[PDB]
Amino acid sequence: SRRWFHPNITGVEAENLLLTRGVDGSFLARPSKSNPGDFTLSVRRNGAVTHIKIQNTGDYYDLYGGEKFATLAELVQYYMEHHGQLKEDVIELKYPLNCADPTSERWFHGHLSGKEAEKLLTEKGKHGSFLVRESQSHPGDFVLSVRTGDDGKSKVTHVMIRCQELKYDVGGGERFDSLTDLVEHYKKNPMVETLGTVLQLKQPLNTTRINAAEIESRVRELSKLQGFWEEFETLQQQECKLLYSRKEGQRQENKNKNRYKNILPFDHTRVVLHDVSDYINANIIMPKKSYIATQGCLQNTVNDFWRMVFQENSRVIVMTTKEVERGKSKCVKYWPDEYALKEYGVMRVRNVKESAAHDYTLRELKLSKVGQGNTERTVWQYHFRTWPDHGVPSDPGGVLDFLEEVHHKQESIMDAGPVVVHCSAGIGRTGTFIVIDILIDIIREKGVDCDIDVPKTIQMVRSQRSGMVQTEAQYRFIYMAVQHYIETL
Ligand SMILES: CNc1nccc(-c2n[nH]c3nc(N4CCC(C)(N)CC4)cnc23)c1Cl
Repeated sequence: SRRWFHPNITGVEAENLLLTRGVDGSFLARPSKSNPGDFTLSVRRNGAVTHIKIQNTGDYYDLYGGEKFATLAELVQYYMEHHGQLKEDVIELKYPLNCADPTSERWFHGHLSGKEAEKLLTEKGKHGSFLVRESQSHPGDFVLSVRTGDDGKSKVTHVMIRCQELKYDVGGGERFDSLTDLVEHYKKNPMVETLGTVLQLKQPLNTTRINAAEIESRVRELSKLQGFWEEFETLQQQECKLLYSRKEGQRQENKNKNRYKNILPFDHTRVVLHDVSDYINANIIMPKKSYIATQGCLQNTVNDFWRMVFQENSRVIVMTTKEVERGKSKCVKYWPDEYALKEYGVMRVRNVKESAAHDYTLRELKLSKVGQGNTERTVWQYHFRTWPDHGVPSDPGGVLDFLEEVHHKQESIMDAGPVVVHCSAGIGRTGTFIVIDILIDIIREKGVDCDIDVPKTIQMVRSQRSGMVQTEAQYRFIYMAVQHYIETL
């Protein structure tokens, strides 16, 4: 899984790999370095190699000649099960050509010595924490460092790993074709010492958890000329662990309720409407405040959108897109104009006051249900619009003040359900906004000197909706937004 993505190969290496070590049906994926958010799917057909462009400007993964997907792993999974949709006709993805690069692995710390490794395993480590580093004594070899224990009840065991003719081994037994093949093997049947102890490989040693106080120094680490690219691409490697089922969105009854038919909510965290149809392209996101991540409203799902807002007792909506961007509708206008009142099915919305601002426009909406009348509750709709059509803003100030205002409006309503956040697909800007809000709330309550782990938080959010935080630029922005937020204290 995920072994088919080669992060450090050129277009020349790609075709040479598929023609020397691949057969008709072999494929790989590589980051196109001409555009900053574009990838290439190279497949072997009839002895030649074709290249399909995959572009991601922050909203989704746009496979030209195909469909739009939340992750690269979900894209490849879709076509390995649905042979007959990737056409030039018919491009079959049969055999993934695995990569031997251990760069995107969580346990691999290339330029790391042995004495720094022990201090990390002893301070931040626990039982089963391991890492692999490049050897200082034998150039080309490696070292496996494990911590086993519960004063002397713990220790750190070193295991030499030497590379002989493009194959790796621990000095005996089997010789593996790559470090990850070796690590995955002893993660399954761990080594046993002479006197009993077993080198259990549980979790990789945590590198990314930092103290929120000294975040400006950590950005200096990831930004010198990359560290930011390493940390983000390693996170992307773990998306194959999140291929949860999405059957409810795939049903025939619900195909037209999705803006993009392959960007679907997870079944186990989807918002279920129980009052009748139950489907809406939305997921509940949990970090004492929760969020709802959803697509932009379709003209045929606006009534379902307000059914969700009423059911979940939401009082704050965060919209981070325009209704149309470039040329197509990213969202349908689902609110009445100022001083007007509209009916959306059994739900009734009045626009009481539009309060325009620097970076956004605040709309005070009165949501109610037809009939009894006293169901009226105020829903504050925050509409961000100083967001570029491509990339991220240069300064996080407009987003940071926007979140501070949303946070107080949510906290002043001690009865509110989740905070509805949406854009176009509901994974790109919606992911960046929710992650920043989750991280700031930690700094908000526990103050500074607290622990912050950005990729761990993104991976948790990604377990609840496919492909939260789309691009490295958004990943850069989250670090920049938290850095800017701690320096303003
Ligand atoms: C459940 N998932 C999950 N929990 C916590 C963290 C991460 C993570 N994301 N990115 C990461 N990068 C790390 N380092 C930098 C790149 C390197 C030198 N190649 C290896 C060490 C270490 N951890 C991560 C992930 Cl995935």
